[PDB]
Amino acid sequence: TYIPMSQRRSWADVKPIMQDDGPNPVVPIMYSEEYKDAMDYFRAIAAKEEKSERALELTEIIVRMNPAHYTVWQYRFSLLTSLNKSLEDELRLMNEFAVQNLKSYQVWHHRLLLLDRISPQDPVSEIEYIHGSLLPDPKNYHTWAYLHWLYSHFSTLGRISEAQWGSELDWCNEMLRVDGRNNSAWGWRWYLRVSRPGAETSSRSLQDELIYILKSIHLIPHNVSAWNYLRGFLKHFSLPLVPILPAILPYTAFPMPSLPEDTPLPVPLALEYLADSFIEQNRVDDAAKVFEKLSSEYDQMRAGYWEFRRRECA
Amino acid sequence: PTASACNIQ
Amino acid sequence: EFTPSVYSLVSKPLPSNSRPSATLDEQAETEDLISQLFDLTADPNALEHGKRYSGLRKQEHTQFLASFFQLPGKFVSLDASRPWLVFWTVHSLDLLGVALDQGTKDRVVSTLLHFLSPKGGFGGGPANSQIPHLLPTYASVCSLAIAGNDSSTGGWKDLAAARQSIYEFFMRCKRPDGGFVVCEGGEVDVRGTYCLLVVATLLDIITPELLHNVDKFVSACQTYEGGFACASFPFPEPSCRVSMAEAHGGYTSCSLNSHFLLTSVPLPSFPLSIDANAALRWTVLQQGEPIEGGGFRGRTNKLVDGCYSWWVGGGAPVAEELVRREKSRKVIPPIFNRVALQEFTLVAAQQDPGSTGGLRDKPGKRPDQYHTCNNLSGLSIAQHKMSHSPSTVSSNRLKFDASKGLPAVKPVAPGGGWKNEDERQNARREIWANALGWIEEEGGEIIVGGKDNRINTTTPVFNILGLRLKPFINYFYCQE
Ligand SMILES: *C/C=C(\C)CC/C=C(\C)CCC=C(C)C
Ligand SMILES: O=S(=O)(O)CC(O)CNC1CCCCC1
Ligand SMILES: O=S(=O)(O)C[C@H](O)CNC1CCCCC1
Ligand SMILES: O=S(=O)(O)C[C@H](O)CNC1CCCCC1
Ligand SMILES: [Zn+2]
Repeated sequence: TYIPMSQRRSWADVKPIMQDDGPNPVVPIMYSEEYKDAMDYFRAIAAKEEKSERALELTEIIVRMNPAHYTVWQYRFSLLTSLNKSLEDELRLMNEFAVQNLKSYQVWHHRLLLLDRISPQDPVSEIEYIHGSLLPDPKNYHTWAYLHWLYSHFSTLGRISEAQWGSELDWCNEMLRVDGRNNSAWGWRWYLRVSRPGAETSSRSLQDELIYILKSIHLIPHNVSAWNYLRGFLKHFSLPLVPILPAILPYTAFPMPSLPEDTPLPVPLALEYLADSFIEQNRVDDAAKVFEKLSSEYDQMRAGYWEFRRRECA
Repeated sequence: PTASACNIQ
Repeated sequence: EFTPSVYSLVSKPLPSNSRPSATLDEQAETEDLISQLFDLTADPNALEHGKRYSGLRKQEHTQFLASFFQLPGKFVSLDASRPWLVFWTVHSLDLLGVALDQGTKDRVVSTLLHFLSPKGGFGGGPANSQIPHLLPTYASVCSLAIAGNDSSTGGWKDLAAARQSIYEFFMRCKRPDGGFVVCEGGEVDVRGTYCLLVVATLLDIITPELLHNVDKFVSACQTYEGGFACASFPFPEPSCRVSMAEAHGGYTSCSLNSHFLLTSVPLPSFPLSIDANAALRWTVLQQGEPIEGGGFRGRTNKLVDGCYSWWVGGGAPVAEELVRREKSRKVIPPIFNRVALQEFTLVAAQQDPGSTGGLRDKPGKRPDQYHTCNNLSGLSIAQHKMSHSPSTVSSNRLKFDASKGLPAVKPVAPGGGWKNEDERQNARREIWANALGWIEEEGGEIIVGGKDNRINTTTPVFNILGLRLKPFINYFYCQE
């Protein structure tokens, strides 16, 4: 049985405030007894700006019922700061929420604020947890963006060691080994190998990168992720497509292809590569013809787009 | 028929 | 010939290459679901016994939305997003061509105005319970454009009075790098930028100090794939800005729309350019194969989702326009399958007939307000050829009255406003004019399954009907 807060000794001194959405409001929600009661007292708590333990406990009650209540989360963190609570304890609480909440903006940002304030000298323990967090959902957009922020933030403070980066790349490589179609992992690899300020860019670092990309494509020729990464790579570093063409040509029918079972030809992205190759050689006529084949046969869903590319040649 | 996992806020 | 029907194309699974993964397991499973539903359903383009009729069940969807009464307790998970529940409803009803009576509209207006804080901005609920937030602010302003008017009880009057406060709220949200927090102590990403720019444009509260770095924050969101990530990180003005995640359908919509809104601002070397051709490419690459109903997906190697018909499909004409301008800088068939997309909506995205109504993520998912709104928003973009017409913008410049307008906003910093009245008025004209520069190309209409499937025309970037956008923005720029 639920005990109304009006009958609670700890709250006897608080006069609750009713929700004010006017008369006959639209989209009204049938709140539970618990939820309404808690908000009734929160309205009073926040109105008087009381920073207390009971206020803190109340915020946990509320956010558990509605993990997306940004107002309550904002008030909670101001309580953590004001009461000088153990942010480590709160971090362990967030590990329970991260289990079933999954895709709440408010949970994730709350975790971000915690780690910003705590500002640990070595974020390795948090990095690990994030990795483990990704097992149930390897493509959680919130999580990946958070990992990006964690490494970017703490590297700006100079707390990401070369050993840390190195193990991260190992972990990323393992993610792509388990599912090479994980576009989130590809995106992370781009950060580690290309976009991050401290990325190693040498005339031999490029060698290794092409080797990795090509082998990835040869393992899974119809993987859109690998193809996009390949084009973004050549484009970013202003590399010519022509020299690497021999490794792609076979898919239009440095590591080379084998051919793997269940691999229908031609691969539309390989044709795009070939077409753009012709453009690179100023052979607009030969480019148009492959663009026309994409539009007419090999990628008809984008008939109009490939028709646009074919005209872009003329 | 499960609910869709589309949060935008 | 450039927008082939799904039924006129060979349905074949995504090839495995003999290397199975978790991704491929879900893809195949989803392929079977959509593929079978299409088989059960009659081809919308034909003139079949025992097969389901794919016609747009408009009356079912209207009734799904009627649930203006009360929502089940399980909606508490959106107690902080009530303005979205309002927007999804009143906008869908606008697209479905169903009018609200004046009494019901007044309720909508009154409800939203109770979400308005005197300090500035709308919250996800009553002001005495929730703090202002850029998202509910967008959803509320847009909803007031749809359900409100210019009478003493229309709501527009109240917005006009709140202009200075809303602006001051916007400034408190502003970070130095050009990003915005969605609320006090809130997260930072292009969602906030989008929602803020939309409202600032409509309410005539745009200033130089408001826009500083805002453009750089968005450009830096573009990834190697061509789409845009949620946010960009500034390494300490900043040495360099790096994208923080995958190119995403929603964030790409927010990025394209934000950047587009900025292009009409009379600032020098503003806004920082994006790669229009790469954005277009990523956009068209996200449309599913025939076997998956030709619906849009939001990320590479993930599943198609009805809600992306708007986020991805609705960004197409914005990207297409940016590409057009790109080619004119140096110096036509449709850019995506407008037919297939409609088919996905009619066949796969609609709830099974004779049930609860509403549209959905995909087969196997429950319908909801959100997917109802975004499925129909995308359907609109596909049915109607939308274009930003320079001749129309020029026509708007010619009729613009700079002598009429609401009082200028008071900037936070002394020099935060426009250099002078001339610069400000030329800025007001450009922003207003371009905001009304979207037209439906006559003869460009394509209505799969017959004219009874037709819904109304939504505006790219803003996503409200042109007939709402015009009277509304005209009110705040006093161009009525
Ligand atoms: C399943 C659908 C998802 C996760 C929605 C993703 C799209 C966005 C996030 C875009 C949100 C845009 C605004 C709130 C303006
Ligand atoms: O599917 S719709 O939303 O277009 C409309 C709908 O379902 C109602 N059909 C009735 C029922 C029986 C006799 C007359 C019409
Ligand atoms: O913005 S105003 O000052 O006009 C009104 C005001 O401050 C209301 N604050 C509530 C109180 C408790 C829940 C969160 C918001
Ligand atoms: O496209 S047209 O306007 O030529 C024809 C038209 O709209 C047909 N709609 C049918 C008619 C009867 C019941 C169900 C739907
Ligand atoms: Zn969705």
